[PDB]
Amino acid sequence: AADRADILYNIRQTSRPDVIPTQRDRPVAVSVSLKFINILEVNEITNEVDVVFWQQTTWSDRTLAWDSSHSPDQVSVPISSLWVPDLAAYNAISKPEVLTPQLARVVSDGEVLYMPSIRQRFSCDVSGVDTESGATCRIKIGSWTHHSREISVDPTTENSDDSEYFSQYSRFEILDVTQKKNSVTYSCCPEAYEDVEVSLNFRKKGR
Amino acid sequence: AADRADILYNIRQTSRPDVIPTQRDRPVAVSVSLKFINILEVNEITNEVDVVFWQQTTWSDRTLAWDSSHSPDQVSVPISSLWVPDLAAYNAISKPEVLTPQLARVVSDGEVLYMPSIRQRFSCDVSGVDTESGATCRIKIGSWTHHSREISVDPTTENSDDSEYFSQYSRFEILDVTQKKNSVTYSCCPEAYEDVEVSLNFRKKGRS
Amino acid sequence: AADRADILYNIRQTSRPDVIPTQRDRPVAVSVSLKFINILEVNEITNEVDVVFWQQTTWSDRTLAWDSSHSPDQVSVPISSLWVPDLAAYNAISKPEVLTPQLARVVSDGEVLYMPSIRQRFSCDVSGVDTESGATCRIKIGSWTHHSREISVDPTTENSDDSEYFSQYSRFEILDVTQKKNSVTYSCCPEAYEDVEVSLNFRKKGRS
Amino acid sequence: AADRADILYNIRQTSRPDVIPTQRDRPVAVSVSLKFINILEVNEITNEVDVVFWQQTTWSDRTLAWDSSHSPDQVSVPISSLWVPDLAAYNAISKPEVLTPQLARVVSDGEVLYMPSIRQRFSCDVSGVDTESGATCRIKIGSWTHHSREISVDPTTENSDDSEYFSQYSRFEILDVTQKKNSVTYSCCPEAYEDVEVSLNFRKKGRS
Amino acid sequence: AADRADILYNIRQTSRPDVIPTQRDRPVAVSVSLKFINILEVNEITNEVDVVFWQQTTWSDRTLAWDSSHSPDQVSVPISSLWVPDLAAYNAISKPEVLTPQLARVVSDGEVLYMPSIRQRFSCDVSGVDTESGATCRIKIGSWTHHSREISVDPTTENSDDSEYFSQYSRFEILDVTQKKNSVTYSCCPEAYEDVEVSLNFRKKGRSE
Ligand SMILES: O=[N+]([O-])/N=C1\NCCN1Cc1ccc(Cl)nc1
Ligand SMILES: O=[N+]([O-])/N=C1\NCCN1Cc1ccc(Cl)nc1
Ligand SMILES: O=[N+]([O-])/N=C1\NCCN1Cc1ccc(Cl)nc1
Ligand SMILES: O=[N+]([O-])/N=C1\NCCN1Cc1ccc(Cl)nc1
Ligand SMILES: O=[N+]([O-])/N=C1\NCCN1Cc1ccc(Cl)nc1
Repeated sequence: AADRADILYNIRQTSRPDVIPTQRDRPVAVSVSLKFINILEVNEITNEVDVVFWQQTTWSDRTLAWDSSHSPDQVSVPISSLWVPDLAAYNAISKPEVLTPQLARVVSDGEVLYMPSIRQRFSCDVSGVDTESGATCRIKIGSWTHHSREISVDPTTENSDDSEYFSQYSRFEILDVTQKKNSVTYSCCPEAYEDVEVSLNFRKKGR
Repeated sequence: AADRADILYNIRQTSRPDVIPTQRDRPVAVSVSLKFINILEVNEITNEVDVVFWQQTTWSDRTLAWDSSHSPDQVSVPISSLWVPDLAAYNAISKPEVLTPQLARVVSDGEVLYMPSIRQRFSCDVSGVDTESGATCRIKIGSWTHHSREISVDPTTENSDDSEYFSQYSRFEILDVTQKKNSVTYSCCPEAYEDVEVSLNFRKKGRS
Repeated sequence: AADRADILYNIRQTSRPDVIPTQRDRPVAVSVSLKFINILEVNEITNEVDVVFWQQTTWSDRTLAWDSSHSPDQVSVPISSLWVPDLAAYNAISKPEVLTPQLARVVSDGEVLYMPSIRQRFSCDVSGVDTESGATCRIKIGSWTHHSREISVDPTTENSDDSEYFSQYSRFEILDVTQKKNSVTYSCCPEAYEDVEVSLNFRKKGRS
Repeated sequence: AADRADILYNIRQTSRPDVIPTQRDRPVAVSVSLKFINILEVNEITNEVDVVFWQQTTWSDRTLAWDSSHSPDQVSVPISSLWVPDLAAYNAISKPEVLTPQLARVVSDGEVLYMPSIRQRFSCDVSGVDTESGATCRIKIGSWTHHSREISVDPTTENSDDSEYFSQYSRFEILDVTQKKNSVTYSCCPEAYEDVEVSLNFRKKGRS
Repeated sequence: AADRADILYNIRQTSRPDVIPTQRDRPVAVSVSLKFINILEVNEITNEVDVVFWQQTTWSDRTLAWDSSHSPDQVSVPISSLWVPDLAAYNAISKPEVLTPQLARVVSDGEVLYMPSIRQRFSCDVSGVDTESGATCRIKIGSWTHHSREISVDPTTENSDDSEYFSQYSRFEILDVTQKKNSVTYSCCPEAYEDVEVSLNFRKKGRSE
């Protein structure tokens, strides 16, 4: 028998927040998916947008696993007691603002899920935002210090209303949201850094 | 039998701020209620409001209980010493700005109460704010990671004037406030998250 | 003869920043007095105002007293090492911006003083600020979690220059200040919470 | 011999950040000098200024001294590991914004230097900023909780250009800066607090 | 056996984040380079600019070195677990805002690399921003408390592209960027402080004639 006080106590005795949980030599698989909740500010001249989205993140950590046959197989743990992917938005022009409790969910099998709601300003193409076709703002999010051999980032291609949780009170509306995978190399070093290109096709409303 | 100093020592020895106090296997019953204090900024064009309010939060944590027959049955404790529910306004567009000292009240029977004054910005229906019927802006508050099996949220029952604490110097006024309970499920997972929907009907003040 | 180091060390070893220094079962008599130093942002439309003031607070904790016949009878101690009254401005719409070092003064007889300079925004009656009688903004401050039986606030009694330290460069001027005591209760609970109501009667200085 | 690691380690073990290094009974001698870097915002209507300046502070703490014959005679230390004068700008309307690494310099003789670049807003005379005479904003800096007997402040006795490190891109320019020594006293208590009055005579650079 | 955990563990036991890694007794060589990403607000009247850039910093700390013949030769460590140059922009009017996770890259040969994306506001010459030649904003970055005998800062002047990483959606375009090493002394004290003068020449896009 075991409770939540133990599941956490154990996570503390095993988790290494500062050490990436690289199973064997295989890189840590990190899935990234953004759920656009709102579009607060847009500047058709400076090409900047202020958005609110849930940055759904999922990865795995073996050392945190535990037998949940007689205890819960999931618990909410502060991200501070857990290693977290140093994901970053390459084209963000403001520090990320986390609007929610910074708590992740850990499953008895090492599965970890973190989904904070974030408000952030980005630098992207805002042209055509006031037309029927709308504009497309691409946001590149991927690890900042871990390359392909250490961390890998893949989106979540599937069926889902790109504006399922989008505020109906926004002055904008979402037309389409596609998230593809890609890599980023630099004119210095050979190693590339996997990322996810989230393409946001939105437009201003007009009755 | 003891003093406030002792009471505090035991709490810090038994309390587990990072572990939900799920008595048995049932969810923790958290009550939420919002006492609107002020309505500062409104924008019918962007549908954003800036509101000040007290977030009456109450729940139970039996592990904190102590003998109060001959000792104080109530003490003030830093929330950082107690487990606190991970509530979040769903339509909030700014993190909550706590205006008051982050102190909770704990009773001998383990009942906990925390009522901080908060100033937050929400995204909601502001249309009609300058009309006689006013606008109805709805705010949804509930746990962020704990579903219905772990935390249950319900509004506090207490029929009183909605603008009983509402500043008479605000540019707007409260026509009515109704706090209902609801559940939000996400297309992926069968877990439902309980929340409270506080609908604030307010308008701009006029004259004649 | 004890030095300032031995004095602090003794304070640190006996003071409990999270435990109210209650003697017996009598409330801790806290003194609150505001010294308005400046008045900046003002809006008669939104009924808000930016104000800078010294929140001269004082109370006692006899457990910290020491013999100063041949030693310093006062030291500057970091408020984080001491228990400080959890006071808040009920009608404030921004958290207090403490401009000065967060240091208190502990006196050999257990007396404690804390006088931080603060800039904060308030929602009060700003109407008439541009008239001869000016405007009258009232600020309510008091304990946020401790009720009358645990804490009691009483404004310092002494006729002082209401603008003794007020900035001459401010676009405004103070007509008069009245610090009256007051009590507040809620339609939920019996216990009351004492507070101080400071009435700042100020007006905009006329160039003619 | 002893490398930097040893010196820095020794300081961290003997530093008493909350106790004033008062040699004997004579107060701690603190020297302050403001080296203006820029004038960003100025409002003659509200008498406010936003400026950037290097607040050079100098004092001694013999306890930190060491033998630097065959070792480093100066090391950089975080001001958090050391005691620091609780200086305040009596007429500031915003808390100081330290823009530079909060590191100090500790010389082997126990001399401590702390020169942080700060941006802060003040409430002073701006009238004339647009004339050939220019405006004369006066800034009072001094200890906030230590009086003459515990802490003394004196401007660095020197004669250097008042615009040496002033930005050439600023819309304004400095006519002259005088750093006079002064003191303050409050109607209640006999103690006096030593300060420094920095008078900044500046004006807007005309279109020529 | 030595995985990432150990590499980090030992780094925490032999690393003093507040003690500058002065090998022998010579000064620490810090290489500073800026990679401009975007130019936001620009006020020609007040002469101020909001810029975004990656501050590529590189130096060596031997107390961190380790054998990498049969183990990882690189890891990511929080900058708080190690020593970092106290660089500062002398003409900054706002504290640096770090947008990206604050982690450094540590190689087994003691080599340390820190490249944070920073958003900072500066006071410089903005005149001519809306002209063909454009404006030239100079940003001075160097150590704040370590003089030339303790820290030497030299830019990594390598034949690269200046607007290589600059956002294409910015209202401005980079005409040229030059990073010249320099020193700053004061009419009070003998010590000289090394720095890097980064001159950014830019102008508004889409002008006429
Ligand atoms: O499954 N979901 O879509 N969940 C979800 N969307 C918004 C909030 N939320 C609950 C949740 C679930 C797990 C974690 Cl780590 N955080 C939050
Ligand atoms: O409405 N109330 O019941 N109480 C209340 N409103 C403002 C201050 N206050 C007292 C109080 C009591 C307990 C706690 Cl944890 N916080 C606040
Ligand atoms: O009015 N006073 O008596 N004192 C006073 N006003 C502003 C600063 N000051 C000195 C002081 C005295 C005591 C404490 Cl705890 N802090 C500061
Ligand atoms: O003497 N100075 O003017 N020094 C100086 N001006 C700008 C930077 N700098 C170096 C310095 C040296 C020592 C300390 Cl504690 N702080 C800063
Ligand atoms: O330009 N680069 O060489 N590298 C680079 N640009 C953006 C991210 N990145 C990789 C990186 C590598 C090492 C560190 Cl400490 N930070 C970042």
